[PDB]
Amino acid sequence: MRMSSGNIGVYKLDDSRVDYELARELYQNKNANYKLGSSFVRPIVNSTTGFMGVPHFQIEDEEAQYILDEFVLDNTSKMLKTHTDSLKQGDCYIWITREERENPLYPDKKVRLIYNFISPEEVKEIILDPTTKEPIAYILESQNEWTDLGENKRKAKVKQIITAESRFVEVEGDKIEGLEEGETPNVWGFIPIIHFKNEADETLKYGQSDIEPIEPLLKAYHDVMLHALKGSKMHSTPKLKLKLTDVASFLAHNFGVEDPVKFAKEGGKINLDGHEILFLNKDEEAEFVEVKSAIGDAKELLKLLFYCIVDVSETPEFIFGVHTPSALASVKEQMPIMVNKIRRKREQFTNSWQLLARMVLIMSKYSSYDVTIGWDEVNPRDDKELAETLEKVCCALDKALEGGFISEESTVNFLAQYIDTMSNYISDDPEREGEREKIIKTKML
Amino acid sequence: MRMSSGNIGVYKLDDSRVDYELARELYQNKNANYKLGSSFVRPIVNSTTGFMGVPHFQIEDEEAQYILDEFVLDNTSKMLKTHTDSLKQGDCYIWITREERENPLYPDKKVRLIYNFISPEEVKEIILDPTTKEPIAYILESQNEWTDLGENKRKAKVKQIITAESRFVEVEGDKIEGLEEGETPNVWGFIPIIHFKNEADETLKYGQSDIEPIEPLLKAYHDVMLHALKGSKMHSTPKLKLKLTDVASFLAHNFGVEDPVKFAKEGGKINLDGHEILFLNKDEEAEFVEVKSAIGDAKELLKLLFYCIVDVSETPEFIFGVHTPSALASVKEQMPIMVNKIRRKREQFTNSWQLLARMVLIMSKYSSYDVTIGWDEVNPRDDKELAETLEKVCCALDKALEGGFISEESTVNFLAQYIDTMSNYISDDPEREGEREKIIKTKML
Amino acid sequence: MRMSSGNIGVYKLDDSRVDYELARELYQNKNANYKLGSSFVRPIVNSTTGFMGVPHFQIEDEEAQYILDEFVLDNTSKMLKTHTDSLKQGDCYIWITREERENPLYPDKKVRLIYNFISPEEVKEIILDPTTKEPIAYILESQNEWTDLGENKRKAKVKQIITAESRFVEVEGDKIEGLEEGETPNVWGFIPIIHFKNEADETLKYGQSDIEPIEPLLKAYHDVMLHALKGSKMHSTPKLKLKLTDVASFLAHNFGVEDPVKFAKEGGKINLDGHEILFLNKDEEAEFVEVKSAIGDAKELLKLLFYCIVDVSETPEFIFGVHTPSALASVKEQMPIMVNKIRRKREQFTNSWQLLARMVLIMSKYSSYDVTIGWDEVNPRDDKELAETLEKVCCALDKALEGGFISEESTVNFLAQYIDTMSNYISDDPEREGEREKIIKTKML
Repeated sequence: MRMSSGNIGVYKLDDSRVDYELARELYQNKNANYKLGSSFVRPIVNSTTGFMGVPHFQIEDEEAQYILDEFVLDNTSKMLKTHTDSLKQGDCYIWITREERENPLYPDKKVRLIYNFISPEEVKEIILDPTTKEPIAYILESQNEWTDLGENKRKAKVKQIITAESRFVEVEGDKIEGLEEGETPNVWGFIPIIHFKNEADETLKYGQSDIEPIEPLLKAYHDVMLHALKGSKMHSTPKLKLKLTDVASFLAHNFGVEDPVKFAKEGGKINLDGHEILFLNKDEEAEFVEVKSAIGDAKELLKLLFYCIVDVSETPEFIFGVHTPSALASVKEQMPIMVNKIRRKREQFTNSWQLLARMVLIMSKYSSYDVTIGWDEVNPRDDKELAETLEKVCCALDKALEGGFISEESTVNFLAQYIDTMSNYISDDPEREGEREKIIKTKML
Repeated sequence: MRMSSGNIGVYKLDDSRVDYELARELYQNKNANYKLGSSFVRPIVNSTTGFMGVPHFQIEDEEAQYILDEFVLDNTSKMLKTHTDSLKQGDCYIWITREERENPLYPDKKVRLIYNFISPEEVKEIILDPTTKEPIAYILESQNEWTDLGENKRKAKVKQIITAESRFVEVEGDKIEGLEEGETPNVWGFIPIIHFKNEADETLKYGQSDIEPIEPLLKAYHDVMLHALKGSKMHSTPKLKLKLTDVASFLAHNFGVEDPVKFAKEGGKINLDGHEILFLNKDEEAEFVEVKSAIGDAKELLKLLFYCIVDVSETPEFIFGVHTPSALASVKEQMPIMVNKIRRKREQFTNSWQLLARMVLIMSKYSSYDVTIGWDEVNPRDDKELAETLEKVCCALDKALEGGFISEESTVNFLAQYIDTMSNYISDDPEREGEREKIIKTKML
Repeated sequence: MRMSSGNIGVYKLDDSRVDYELARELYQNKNANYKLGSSFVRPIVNSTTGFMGVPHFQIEDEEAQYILDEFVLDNTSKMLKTHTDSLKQGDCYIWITREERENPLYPDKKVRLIYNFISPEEVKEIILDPTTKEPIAYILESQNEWTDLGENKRKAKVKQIITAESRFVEVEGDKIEGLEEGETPNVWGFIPIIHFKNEADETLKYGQSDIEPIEPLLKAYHDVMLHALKGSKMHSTPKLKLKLTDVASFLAHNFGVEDPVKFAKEGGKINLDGHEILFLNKDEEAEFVEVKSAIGDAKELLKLLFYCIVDVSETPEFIFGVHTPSALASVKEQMPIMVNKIRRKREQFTNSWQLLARMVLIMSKYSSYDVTIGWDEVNPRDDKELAETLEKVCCALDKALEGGFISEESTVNFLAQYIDTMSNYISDDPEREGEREKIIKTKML
């Protein structure tokens, strides 16, 4: 809508959070007020997070790339889980810690970068630089209830403030050996936490869940379905009427209900085999009192709300093909819609992944610290087509030799693209196979 | 309609703003009066912004191209977010700032060009040169509420006037460490803010959201859906009538409702398991009071309004294919319509992107400062077809040699086009992969 | 939904377990309250676990690879069972033990690594290091009833505490010959148990079954189906009414029912052959009391709940194609959806499988201990296409020789990929055939 320019309030950065426990309940169909409605939450988030792969960290520096692919081999599953958490809760917080602890289970890995999650409820607040809006400190708070290695219970409410300069930790309860109370210095002058903000907005401090736009539609869908189910249970099965001359005599003779008022008050239930025959007097009657449709129109409302839901999430329509079996004829035809949605969604997190790559590189000199990110194929390109392009270009090359020597550069670039597209396996997340094949080839030589 | 030439008012540049809070509410389905109606807001904006990629800044100067692609690698996500904000709110303001601050997180990147957004509510007014209508100053006003690195709450209503000559900032509230009050000179004699005007018009000072044309249709759709839902809830389930001879005695015997009037006042509710059998006297009757259709005709109205909505947005119809599953047969057949829409939409912002490219080049000698903009493929070209064209031209060339040596120039031009279309990855936004491949090839040499 | 930042509770790691007995009951359709509803539990879990294969443990070291593939040959079935148990119960616990015991059944295999399952009910609790959340001890408790090699019955409630440094076991009941009570040292300083956490979450101590999101839908489906069946049995068959002038005389003449009241008390049942002819007086009437549809609308509700169930499980729709026979036209068209689901699901367990590979390597010097994991093809690649790509690359190579010698490295990489994809058999789980073929070739030489 339009309005006069001089009748607008002052900007303020909203800090309202997503109801994280409610979001996890809806993702698990646990909330009592969305049990029927929240069915659609799982397929939307799962399809969106599964189609978008994990970042393929690329950098020209050899050692930086080796560190990056080691880290990817360590934490690809956790990166995918980070995508899923950002999609579901709207904001997932990631913390990297350097561990020098020596245990027998890792004889060779003396130094390990632990990819640690932080639940969004743990972070009570984040302190931002007002001019840059960069987070300068994190307010973490958690009640660690745990049992001693014997049979003794331990409760410990730990709060800790992490800053770029130092980390401050205190505990209110039973002692925990792992945590050393008070300030401890930060080995680097940056905060080791990375904020993954889903659907980030310049007017919102935090992210926001993909369940939020669909949530009222889920509520309406749940209400319609529950009312429909109650109406069906009440009235779907037909109700037999008998216009008996004397109800009490009939009840006493047939069903042995000597005292019908007590039978009703007690809640007694007549038993019938189903095979019945009615011998009635001239005046009595027997009919079925039944409904054309107990539901009425609720299926049409549910279809409308389903269309609204799949529109709101802009989920491509083969995901919900049970409602519309026509969509199953060609998923490949609808693949561009998925590709578009994944294009839009990946850019939200690619900056955070760049920051994480830069941080892990810093925490382990290098000529560069800016990491470009590749991605998995949403709909794969045929290797046969790529090889056809390669052969066709190469045969096109070696003719009209006045072009220059850049033909070799372009050819090796296309060869690198082909090798990258062939090494990575499409139905396996990430590019663990590329690094593994490279390492095995290096060993065999 | 027609009108006589002498009965027209005088032109006045309208300055009404888009109701930005309402726009963000509709895009998130939050407004109470558009909950059901605003389901279509997300798919329209999301599809439109996703299909249109990010500008591909091209320029003949080597250093300018390097600076441009470095900045693209930095802020491609923010460029796409700028597109989304312009489509949603109708106007998103972009501010570039040069940060010399040294921090450990950027050891090699000492100097940074921060791509800072400004919420459209923050800019209270823009001062325009009346003869050129070029913005000569921005009136920025923002309430920055924040908390101390300890516990203290902080509130600060900072407003600042940015001009080509200098920047002025003053704060009414708690001190903010990053901001120096008073005038500060502008290192360059132009305003570092860029205005992205969605659907710009000669008679409008600001842009206008794509939600504005559809908004009344959203209101009508919401009203129809809500009234339909209420009618269904009231009357979809059938109502059982019992024409009893004595209602009070029946209630007392069956449901134990001694005082039925008080049972009505209290809101009591009879319980039925669903399996009921009716024993009635000769005179009494039982029937179901049922509706042919509680909705009536509202689905037809919803279809008409949906057609109006998709027509107004000129959205290609595979986006809303759940309503029309036949559209899913061939998205490729409808792709020219998306190509048309994106062709129309990109030109709105391409001049602003040219200005931004010029500005970032100026803020970091070059032989040229006019940057041309490429774009992502709306529907990609098949690389096999491009290779076929290349080989076919090459074999066509080297014969009938009277043409001249310009064949070599055309051949290298076609080779450059092929390298550009092959290096760029279709389902990854922007051209980060092209620059990354170029840099990796240069490093490998 | 939204909430203010200051009105959120404190994080607490929930420790609720999946009702494992109920989970196994639903998976076997045994629970009385889910008999009709739980029909969908088996196909979901079975399809999901069958499509995801078993990990293909890959590593550069020759000795490590030999140990890994020997163990795979030993326990591929148990690995698949681990996947199934994790999917069904939400958590299955795996314990590796080294058995030196000599028996005639294994003459050559003196040393064995027993892949021992632990039921999730046996582990009463797991002790976690609070700072790392790494499990530091397991509380195993199990009642072991057994009979003597003669006749005697033997009951024994054994519980045992496993830790990184040692194992403790005590038995309350009859002596078990195999178990030495008291502490026994741990040959390695890590806990030999591995936890497979299905659908792991940062806020949950344990995993969570795939039946949990669908379970209330199963309950509703069961209720609707059962009520429909009861209504049909009561009222599907028509009830013959006879408006006789004197019912008692009619019964006495026709059916010889002298005392109809006692005939009602006794539960007697008239017998009719079906071929009847009615001779009635002028005033008497005979009709059938028949329902239009005893089910009413319950099929529509069942369709809606089935759509909700398959949506919640995100199961590709060919699995339930009896409900939607159109889906059977092209399973290959829907295969990308299965590929997506398996891509998402494999990453949940791949880190645990990496840990297991590392552990078995440690329990039997090696240059590396980080094992990368391949996987079975969800939809296989056509070997003809792979051979076409190989030949096309090879013919493309050996031309334009300025590229370098890296073409040979890429060629042998592609040859290794082809050998891997050809040696492995698609419809046989795992890669036993690859190792068997390698060993047979080595023997033949």
